[PDB]
Amino acid sequence: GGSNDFVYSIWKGPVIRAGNFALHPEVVREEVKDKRTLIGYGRFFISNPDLVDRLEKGLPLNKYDRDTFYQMSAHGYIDYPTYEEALKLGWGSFVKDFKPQALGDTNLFKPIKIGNNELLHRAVIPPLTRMRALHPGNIPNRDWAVEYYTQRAQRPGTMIITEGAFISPQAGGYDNAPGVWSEEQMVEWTKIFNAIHEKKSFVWVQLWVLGWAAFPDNLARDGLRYDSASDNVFMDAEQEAKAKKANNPQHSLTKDEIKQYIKEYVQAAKNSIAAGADGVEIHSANGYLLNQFLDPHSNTRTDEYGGSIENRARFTLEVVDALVEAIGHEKVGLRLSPYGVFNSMSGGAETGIVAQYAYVAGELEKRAKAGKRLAFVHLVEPR
Ligand SMILES: Cc1cc2nc3c(=O)[nH]c(=O)nc-3n(C[C@H](O)[C@H](O)[C@H](O)COP(=O)(O)O)c2cc1C
Repeated sequence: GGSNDFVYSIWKGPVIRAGNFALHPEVVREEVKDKRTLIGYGRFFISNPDLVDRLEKGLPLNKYDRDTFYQMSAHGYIDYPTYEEALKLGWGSFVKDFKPQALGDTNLFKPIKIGNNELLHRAVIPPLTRMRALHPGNIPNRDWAVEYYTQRAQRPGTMIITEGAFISPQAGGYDNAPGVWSEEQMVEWTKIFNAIHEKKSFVWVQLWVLGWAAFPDNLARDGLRYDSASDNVFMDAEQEAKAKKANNPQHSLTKDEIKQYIKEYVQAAKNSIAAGADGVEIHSANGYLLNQFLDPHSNTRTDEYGGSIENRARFTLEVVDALVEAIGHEKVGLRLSPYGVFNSMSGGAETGIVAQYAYVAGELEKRAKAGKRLAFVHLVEPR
């Protein structure tokens, strides 16, 4: 329990903050007074393709339908209306008791350069897993994905971060999330990136590795390991049961296996940039594999990759450095969730949690002062 504000005392570059901001313009108005703060809006970008217009002008917001967040359907994906469309449908309904503020007069609508991209405003689409990829193959949805991203790219100069995308088969384990390792995948991503660019917006691929959050039975079917930092602490009882039934026990990664993941991160980043992406974001949050190394609950290792703040941060920072070298610091961002407890991370109950994340922020600032500043740090807010 606590605040992410500590990061601003350490890292001096752009910071994207996400969590419960759409219904709190009064909070946003204060936050964007800081000249390097951007705001990610998740659930309300799902439900409002023209969210940026509505934020600028202080318009009512479309309610979101959580039941279709992960359903294999166009409904709840590409059929939420723009405000003028909604008025034609007689919707004038919208979110209840919400008092909108026109935020057009604030830094939210001031231009900012992120990486190589000239953003025209600071409302960012954060990564949103929608589970509409095709199985087998983890292929971006050929029916609706281009339309979905095109709708949400509609305001010129919008930064879009894609839903988490698996860097390899071993990195995955959900059948209906997309990957970025194969040619059939990249054929569809190219179409998505083209459409976003045709709308004068920008796109960054979130690179995803599941670790203990993967489904051990899916991995077992595909001849893959069930991976984490350690082999003596498990995500939850269901996952423990699944691993036992699939005869696929959680496996503590060897140093060579870590190296192989780094190789796959580099290849996935290269694939993304080749297909037209503006950059990549490393998912080191929400209790996935990198987070499993950062967190002392999940990381009980006694080698170079656990047992101290520096050791726990080593995998995340190795991935950062490998990507910076491969594609350039201006095309790399990093996502963190210091207070998260999702997927059995520790959050603020771990007294050393701020130190762990302060260390990572400090190492990023150190690299920046030496000439290699990441495009951004993206923080999950405990809101
Ligand atoms: C349906 C859904 C899918 C999400 N998928 C991802 C994801 O793939 N990667 C990630 O880092 N965060 C993901 N998040 C977290 C969001 O990026 C973001 O932090 C959150 O939506 C912000 O809170 P808000 O919905 O109140 O704006 C997801 C959130 C939701 C609701």
